Amino acid sequence: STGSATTTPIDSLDDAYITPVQIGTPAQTLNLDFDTGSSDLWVFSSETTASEVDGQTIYTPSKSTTAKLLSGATWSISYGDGSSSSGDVYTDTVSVGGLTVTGQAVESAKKVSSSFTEDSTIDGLLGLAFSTLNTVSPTQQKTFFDNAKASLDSPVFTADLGYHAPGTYNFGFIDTTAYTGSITYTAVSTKQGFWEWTSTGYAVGSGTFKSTSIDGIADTGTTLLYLPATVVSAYWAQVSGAKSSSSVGGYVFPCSATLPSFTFGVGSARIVIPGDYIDFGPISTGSSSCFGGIQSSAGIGINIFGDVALKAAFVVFNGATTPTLGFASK
Repeated sequence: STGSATTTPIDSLDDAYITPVQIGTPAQTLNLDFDTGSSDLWVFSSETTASEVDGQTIYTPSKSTTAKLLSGATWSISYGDGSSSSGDVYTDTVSVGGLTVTGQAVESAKKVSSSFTEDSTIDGLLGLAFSTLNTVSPTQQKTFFDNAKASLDSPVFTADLGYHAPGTYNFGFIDTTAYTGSITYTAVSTKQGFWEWTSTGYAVGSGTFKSTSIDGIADTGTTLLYLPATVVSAYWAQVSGAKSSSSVGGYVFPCSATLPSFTFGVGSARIVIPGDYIDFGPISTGSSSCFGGIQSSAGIGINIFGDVALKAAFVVFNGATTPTLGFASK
């Protein structure tokens, strides 16, 4: 089997991407944030504290003839940005872009933190990291990908995120019309539960490539590109007026600037992030100070190849017995 679903930016800045997901019988369609940095499929629901729901579409398990309470199961998750959610668990039928999993753990939110409430466009998350990170207790649950794996034509999914435009998540096949040149594959460590790999280095604009190992994760659920402070300083030094602002919480730059590109290495290959991808607009409405799309990972404890990086490539998440990552230009 295969599946193919369009993923759409939630706003003009590509702050995140939502993908429609069918849950239950008859189908209830919710727009979920596909997150290769976590491993829980959770949704706003009829159980979510009413004051914490503000415009989201909810899953109502009592209206699904295929929903079953997973007795005794609870979940609770905290994300890198400090957001969180928790609740109980159902199993139900879940379909993505024509690909159907029966008995998928659907984690029903009883509580969500303010950042989730305040984002009316995201109805929940669909985790695509390794199932070892799944938070369901006392019986850990499998991701949608993990559950679908055996049935897929090939045990892979691909992320093709757009810049200021829709893109595609495919399951079970590689669309050879979706990228240019060849796909370069690189090793993955699953030891932290992430799609963790090592970039071979970087360049700033038309500058010479610096060969240096950068360990990090491929994370579709993170907006920006988070890299070591040395690398990030080297980038923003090429932007007149750019500075790191403690008060804003990162590098800012004059909105009148033309940003240079940023290249990262995948083995011997090179992915080029155009300068415009690194512009996340005024820090506050009407400001002439703009927020940068490349930020320091210092104090995160890991480097994160988030959407800013991933949207510059066609990315293969290879879930073979030894997982790997593939990157192509597009």
